[PDB]
Amino acid sequence: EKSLKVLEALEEFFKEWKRLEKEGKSLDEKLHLFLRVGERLLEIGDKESLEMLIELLEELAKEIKKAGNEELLVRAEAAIKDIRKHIKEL
Amino acid sequence: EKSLKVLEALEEFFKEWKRLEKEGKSLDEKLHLFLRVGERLLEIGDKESLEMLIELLEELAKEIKKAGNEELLVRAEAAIKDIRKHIKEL
Ligand SMILES: [Zn+2]
Ligand SMILES: [Zn+2]
Repeated sequence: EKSLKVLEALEEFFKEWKRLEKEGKSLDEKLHLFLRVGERLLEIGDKESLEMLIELLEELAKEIKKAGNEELLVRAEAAIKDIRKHIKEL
Repeated sequence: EKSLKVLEALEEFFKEWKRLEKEGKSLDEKLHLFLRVGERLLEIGDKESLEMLIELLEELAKEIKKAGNEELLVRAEAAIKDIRKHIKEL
């Protein structure tokens, strides 16, 4: 049933990511989506779903750094580091 | 049905906060619980349930400041600022 929970979380993430991408709905909404899905998958406790989340969060971090938002970058980097440490300890 | 989702989120928050206060857990599990509940309440559409979370997160940040962790206080402060801005815009 853990696999079913991971599948539901990933389906929600995919649908929300697709809807956000075919729009212009700011970087903050995308970061909130990533953080929500990351916390859900951390309460589930499965790897191989947090590593792709980490890679996509690095993509978002690059996008934010190329822009002019210095307060969103610190939250993105803190989330990335925390998820990396949790993956290492998981 | 919005109120029912808010009630479910608050029920999960209360139960897990009771658990984490009972079994002497780390200061990171509490922050992860707060972030999870805050993101869920931000996603629905609720205020007047996000100000109590702001109060409790301010108390948790006060606890973190006098603990000895500096890379954990930045995440809490960033979350407080983002939730406060979203409350203002909501
Ligand atoms: Zn953590
Ligand atoms: Zn935000």
